[PDB]
Amino acid sequence: SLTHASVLSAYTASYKTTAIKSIADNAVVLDIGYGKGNDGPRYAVRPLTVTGIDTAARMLAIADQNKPENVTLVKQGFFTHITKTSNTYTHVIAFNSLHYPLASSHPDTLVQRLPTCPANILIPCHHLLEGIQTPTYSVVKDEDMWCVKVTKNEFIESSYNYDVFVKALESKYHVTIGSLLDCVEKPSTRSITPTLWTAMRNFVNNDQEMQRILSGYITFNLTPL
Ligand SMILES: Nc1ncnc2c1ncn2[C@@H]1O[C@H](CSCC[C@H](N)C(=O)O)[C@@H](O)[C@H]1O
Repeated sequence: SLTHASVLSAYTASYKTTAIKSIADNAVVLDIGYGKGNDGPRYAVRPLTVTGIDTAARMLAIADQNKPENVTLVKQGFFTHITKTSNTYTHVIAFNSLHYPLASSHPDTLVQRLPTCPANILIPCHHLLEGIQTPTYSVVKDEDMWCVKVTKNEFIESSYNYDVFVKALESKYHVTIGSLLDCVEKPSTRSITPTLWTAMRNFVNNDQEMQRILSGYITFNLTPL
């Protein structure tokens, strides 16, 4: 229950819990890469109007099976969505998704095309995760591709220019940068009891490899200039 992957999953849920609670009441939210809808229950209990987008139709089909009434699912990738939509967004959420379009675009193009509104971004910084090798979490660079193994699952990802992305964000927003290591809030996830969360935070405080994993998942709290 205290594997590196389980603790990473809980800390990710902690950040998502705090970020979604922090959105201004009644915001019109764009969630980039909504996927299978893990954040559905967090949006469901808030006064928010949410549009969840994704490039993969199969992922959105799963999200539809239990989607809240305040979430609308659109099968469009970020760049195509921002062009076509009539919506005016007042908050942008992007949890572990932006590194995909950043790998195929100039980071200033992605940043300039984001709606000019507050945002929360969680993104792996591959250069800070490289070489971490634990039984349930590993990141290796194979030629030009990143192989991120999380338990018995492997994500193959392309490189993106993290350094250019951070400078692009600073040109458009007041940026507050952090990482998952900064999280203290218990995830909304009912399966993570207060006793389990206490044990996970105690493990993080005592294990440098776990700290390195959480430190490589960068958080950005953005307010437009
Ligand atoms: N260009 C793009 N625009 C929108 N979504 C994209 C994208 N490239 C990849 N994605 C999607 O981004 C998702 C990342 S997985 C994370 C899903 C969800 N945000 C969560 O935190 O649980 C995947 O579903 C993937 O299909």
